[PDB]
Parts: sequence; C-alpha cells; structure tokens
Amino acid sequence: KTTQPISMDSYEGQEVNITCSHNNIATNDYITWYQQFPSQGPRFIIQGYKTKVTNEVASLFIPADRKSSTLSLPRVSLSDTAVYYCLVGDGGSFSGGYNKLIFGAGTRLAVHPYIQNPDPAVYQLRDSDKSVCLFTDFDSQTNVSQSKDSDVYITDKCVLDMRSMDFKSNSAVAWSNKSDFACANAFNNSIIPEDTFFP
Amino acid sequence: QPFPQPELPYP
Amino acid sequence: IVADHVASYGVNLYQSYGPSGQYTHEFDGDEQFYVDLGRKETVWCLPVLRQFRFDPQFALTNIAVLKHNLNSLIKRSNSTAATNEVPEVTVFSKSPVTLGQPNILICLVDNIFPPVVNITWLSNGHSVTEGVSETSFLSKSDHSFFKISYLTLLPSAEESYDCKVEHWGLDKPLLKHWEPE
Amino acid sequence: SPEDFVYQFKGMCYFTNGTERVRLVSRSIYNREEIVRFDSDVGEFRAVTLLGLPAAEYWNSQKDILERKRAAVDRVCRHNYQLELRTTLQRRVEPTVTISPHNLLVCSVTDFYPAQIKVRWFRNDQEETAGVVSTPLIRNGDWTFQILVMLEMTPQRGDVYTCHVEHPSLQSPITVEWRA
Amino acid sequence: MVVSQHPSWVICKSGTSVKIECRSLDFQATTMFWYRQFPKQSLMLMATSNEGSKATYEQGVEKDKFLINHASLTLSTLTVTSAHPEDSSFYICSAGVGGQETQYFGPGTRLLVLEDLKNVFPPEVAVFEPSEAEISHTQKATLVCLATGFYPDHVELSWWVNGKEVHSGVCTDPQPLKEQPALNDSRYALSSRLRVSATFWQNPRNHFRCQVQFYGLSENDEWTQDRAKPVTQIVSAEAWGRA
Ligand SMILES: *[C@@H]1O[C@H](CO)[C@@H](O)[C@H](O)[C@H]1NC(C)=O
Ligand SMILES: [Ca+2]
Repeated sequence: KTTQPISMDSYEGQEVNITCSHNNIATNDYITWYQQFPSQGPRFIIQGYKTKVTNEVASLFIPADRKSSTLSLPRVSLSDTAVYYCLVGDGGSFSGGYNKLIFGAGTRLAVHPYIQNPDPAVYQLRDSDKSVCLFTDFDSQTNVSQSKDSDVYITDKCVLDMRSMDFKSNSAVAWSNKSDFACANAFNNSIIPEDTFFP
Repeated sequence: QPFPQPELPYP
Repeated sequence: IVADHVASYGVNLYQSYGPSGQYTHEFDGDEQFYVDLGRKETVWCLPVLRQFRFDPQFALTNIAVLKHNLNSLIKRSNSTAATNEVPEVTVFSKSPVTLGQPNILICLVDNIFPPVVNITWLSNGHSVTEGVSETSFLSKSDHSFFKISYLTLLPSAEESYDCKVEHWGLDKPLLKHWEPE
Repeated sequence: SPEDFVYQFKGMCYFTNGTERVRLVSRSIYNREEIVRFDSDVGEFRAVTLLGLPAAEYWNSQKDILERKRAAVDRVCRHNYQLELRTTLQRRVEPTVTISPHNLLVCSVTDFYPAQIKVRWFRNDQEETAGVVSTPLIRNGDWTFQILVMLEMTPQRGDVYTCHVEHPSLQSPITVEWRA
Repeated sequence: MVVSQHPSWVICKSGTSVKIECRSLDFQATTMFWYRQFPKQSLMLMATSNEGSKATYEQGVEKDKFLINHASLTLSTLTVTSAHPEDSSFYICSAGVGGQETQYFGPGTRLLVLEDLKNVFPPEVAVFEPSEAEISHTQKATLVCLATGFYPDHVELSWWVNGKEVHSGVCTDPQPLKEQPALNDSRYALSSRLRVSATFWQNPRNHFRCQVQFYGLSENDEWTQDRAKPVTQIVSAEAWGRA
C-alpha cells in the first residue's frame, strides 16, 4: 500500500520528519500513524484527512495533491525510539468502504544521546571469581560489534538517562568463562577508539 | 459508493 | 434549515418495543434505500440508484451503537417514554380514476410517534394482501414519522376499499373510505 | 399502550447554490426531543437538552473524533452529492393535467418530479388573483408528486377556463382548457 | 481510551487451548479487532467482532482453531484450539467507537507452544559491584546485573534501591542474546546497568537489588523431571555499598 523510510537514526532534541508515500490514495481516506515499542501494542499518535493536524506527541502535514504526507515530531527524546507505522484507508466495511487499514513495514527510528565530552574506557566489575568488562562513556558515533567466539558474549550499546544532573552516557557489557579472556582484548574487534582507558 | 456518517457511544 | 436540496445520510432508528430497528437514506424527503437487518442486504426503492452498492455491515453496527445509546438514555431520563401523538390518515389515488385502466391507491399516515403502526386494506369485510407494498418510516422536521401504503387495483362499481390504521395514539382505530364515484 | 423508548440519529446534509454552500448537521434524538447536534458551521458537538450535555462534553474531550467529524462535510455530504448530480438530480417526470367540474373547477396535476411547480388559473386570457384555493404539495412516496388547485367561479356561455402549469421537465406550459 | 489484555505472557504444551481476553477499560468498545505479529514482521488482522455476534474472519485462516466471543460491550476473548508450535506468535487486540479508524490497541499477548516443557528453565541472576577505577575517574558507579540461562525470554528486569523501584540511570537491552544460536532450543542471556553517584555507592546504608521476574509453566503443567519445577518465579541478586 504505502512506502515510508526503512530506518532513521537521529540525535536528541532534533526535528524528525518521516515521509509517507501514497499516490494511489482515494478521496475518502485517512492518514493514520502508530508508534510501536518492542514488544507491545502500537500507540495511536495522529490522524488526518485534508488538513494539517497538531498533537501533544507530533504533527501531521498534508499537501493539496495528497500524493504524500509527512509526520513531524518536535524535539525527539530518548523515549521516542520506536517503529512508526503509516496507514491509509477509510477503515474497511465496518465504517464503511473498500479501503481497509493494512500495516506496512514502518520506519524503525532510533534516538541517540549527544555526548559533548566523551571519555571511552573499559572497566572490570566483580561479583559480591567471575568478572565482566564495561565499555562506557563513549560517543554515539562509536559502534560496538558482536563476538566471533561462541564462548564470548557481547551486548549491544544502550543509553542511560540521569535526569538528576541531566547526564547521559552509552554502555556495553562483555563476559566469557574461556581461559584466557581479558578486558584489554574484550572490545578489540569492535574497534574501540585510540583515546580509550585500560587499567 | 454512498458514504454514510456514524453515531458515537454515550458515556 | 433554508436550502435548495436536503438529504439524510442516514436515518437511524432503534426502539425498545420489539426491539425494532430501521436504517434508511433519504434525499429531498423521498427514500433512496433501506437496509434489512434480518437478511443483511440493502434494498433500493429507486431503480436508477440500484447501480451503486452499500454494504449492510455498517447499518448492523450503527444500530448496535443506538442499542447501547437508547439503553444509556433510559437510565439518564429516569425512564421517560415517548408521547403517543394523533396520526393523520388520508386515502387517495395516484392518477385520475378510470374504471377500465389500472390505478394505485395511497393511504398516507402522517404524524406517527412512536413508529409502531398497523396499516390494513379492507374490501367487503375481507382483508387485502395481494398487490400491497409499504414504504419505510420516513423522517420529519418535528422528529415524528410518516408511512405510505400502496394498493394496485382496477376500479369497479361494486368494489369499495378502506384503510384501517391501528396506533397507540388512538381511542378507536381510524378508517378512511374510498369509492371510484 | 406499552412503554416505548425511541432513539434516532439524523446525519443530515444541506445544499444551496449547487456546490457553493454545504452545511452538515448531525443530530441525536430521544424520544421526539433533539438532545445533541453537530453543525459544520460551529465545528463542535453542542448540547440542546441537559441529556445531551454528558455526551457533548465526552465527544469534545476526544481530539481524534473532532478531526473525523470535521472531515465528514467532504467525506459524507460533498462526496455523496456528486453521485446525486448523475441520478436523483437528473430525474425528470412530466405531469398529467386534468380539469374536473358548475360552481367548482379543480385542476388535478398528477405524477411529477422534481417538487418545483407553478400552476396558474386563467379566466379568458386573464389571470385570476382571488378565489383560488390550493391543496399542499402531496408526496406520493414513489418519487412522484401531485397538486390539486381548485377555483371558485360563475358560469357564462362562451367563457373558456385554462389551467397553466410550469415544470422544469416541460419546455412549454400545458394549454388544458374547459369550455362552458 | 485504554485497552487491556490478559494473560500478558503465556507458555503451554501442544494441544492446550489458550483464552486471551480483550477488555475495554475507560470506554465501551463498539468494534473489537484481533491482530497477529510474527518474530520480525508487521501486524496482520485475524478477525473483526461486534456484540453480540459475530466474527468476521479474514482470509487463509480457519475459524475452527480461532474462537472469538464478543459478548459484552467491553469483553471479547480469543481461544486457540489444539495449539501447535506454528501458533507461537504475538497477539494484539483493538477497540473502537467504532471501526478500524477509531481503533486503540491492547498491550499484546506473547504465546509460546512447545512439544514438551523440558526446555523451560529459570534465569540465574548475578549482580556486579563497580570497579574503584571507574569511581575514581568518572566519579559515577555502574551496578551491572546479569540474567543467564533462561527459556523462554518471557522476563521482566527491574532495579530496586532501598526497597523502592528506580527508573533514573537505568539501562536494559531491548533484546536478550542467545547463548547457543546454533541450537533451536537455545537458552537466552540478558544484562542491565544502574548508574549512581560516587558518594551514593561509597555509602554502606544504601542497598542495591537487581530483580528479575520470570513467567513460566504454572498451575496445571506436568513436571516429571529430576530438576526443580521452573514455575513463574522472581530470581534476584543484591549487593550493599562500600567505602
Ligand atoms: C398490531 O397488530 C398486532 C397483532 O394483532 C398487535 O399485537 C399490536 O398490538 C398491533 N399494534 C398496534 C400499534 O395497534
Ligand atoms: Ca419534456
């Protein structure tokens, strides 16, 4: 039915504009948008017909020809990382009409912090013996990779928000029971930046 | 096709 | 209220008595179509309009909304039922009376509330069931209704017809007589 | 006579100057009393009765319904009117004129569509102003009409009475005369 | 407009019938729908229903297996007769005022059908105290938790500080990684982080506890194995602060 971008990656507090393409749209059809978080039911954001719509969550833009539409989010927050589905149709027979709402692929959005002062380092945490390596305080442009070895386990980078001091930071955890595995070699095949601390 | 208008529920 | 053309898309009805329900579409007063909630099919009262299609499923769900809405209003109004008004009955022919040529008799029953009526054609104490047709309850500005009952017949010197109207807003049933004169 | 509780929904559409003026008014009735309505000119559900107030406050609370109802002017009224322009607004039925007598003279104009008609009474090329009684426009139901125009008079030899009828389906008025 | 779905997480054997209830909570559902989502796919409509009756199923999917009972203006339940491993999917229901345009989706039910429940195991929770090198440099302490060896990934991780749930400075992976992706019945692994002030961790009065809620086979679910029963439990790990 509709075509929208495959995925988008943006920084915090930036205006994100997802464009839906629907050339074969019918006169009596609605433009509806859903926000799905993994793994839960989708959230109804906005809906429109021919005119511009404004919500607490986002804003819908529809031009005169109706050949395309654009969903604009104001200042994207770390919480806005979700799958955004665009749907066209009058709601089917129960509303009633031919054009029934069918879910498309949707745009996978991901929101990232913006780190003005990075401090990349790998720390070794021990239990209260087995230990784990922590790759934290690195920039959002720095990417982590999965392990080649089956005994070595590496997790994907995630962001933690500390609203007490408005501080944000990226983090990655790695562990292995294999002999010998060190934290100096743990994130070597990622590859880590040149300004990284190893104690 | 003739398009109608629906009635909403009462609370 | 002032307009060249007016239409109702549509005329939704649901009542506690029965319980009964009705779904129609009207333009300039006359009925375009009615959806049968029983057989789940749309029936057009005009042949030129038969070309279009209207799915019955909408009427089926919309009437279920009015089922809850009527049940909601009974609790709110501390049980306040409709006031039985006086139905106006008039019997006339469609075309000028010609003894040889066929004609259609019309029994117009106006000012109907609640929309619960029994229109019966009588001919020499006998009831007429052959060649009869009734329009659905048609909407009015005063939120009442009017119903039309037809009778296809060939006029005769000894043949006389009557229209018996039974309503809750009558002390005795109303009967309007007709003769070819 | 048992208790009957009736609920109606009249999603009406109004039209003037062709497609230049369109007004959508959807009203909810209980029993014969209009409790709540939605005019396209106001753009919000406004209660008529105290019984309408809990629905109107609830329906105006939800922003999603507002956008769908505001769209109904184009989605329902403006869309369906285009279908009417090809069928109902194209329907034209020529009327049949018959005069029946004498002190009384009735003009029976039967079976015609649309409802717009202009029937006149003439007394030897002179239009009669007073002494004319007309029955209201009678809806037959089957998309046809009829009007009964009666005229009180006095009889004179050599006087002809004409019934002048104007209708959109007719290209010229019908010259139906009754000799005395 | 809010819609709920019970049960949230469900695990059963092949042949067992599962009743997923759809309820309208702050409105009266005119039309209630049903959707089906597979591992990495979009939502698919199964059926549409109205009180009292009846279901309007879509296509390619039989109604022998899927039973819907929309009786009540808020209730509609879906039954999966003679469950098969193929049925293992995410099920979401909708509710409107009414129609598909006015629809509001439920939280969703994650279904998991097995030939036998011998593959089910509870997680092994382990909390790791932050290194002195981290606290010395960043002036922040990150408490790293680790949940390992659990099948299915029907788990909820939460951080608790001094007997109360915390959400500030918390990070958890959205997807748990497979420990043995080579096998079909591979156990899962999920890790979480918790960041606090250097002064906050170096205090011994503060108590940090990683809590993992696991959903498994319960009530009437036969267990003949020598190992302990992997019932819906709450496995947790804790560690106190130190100067
Ligand atoms: C119509 O006729 C039925 C059957 O005789 C009767 O039960 C009902 O009361 C009548 N209704 C009216 C409006 O008189
Ligand atoms: Ca002509």
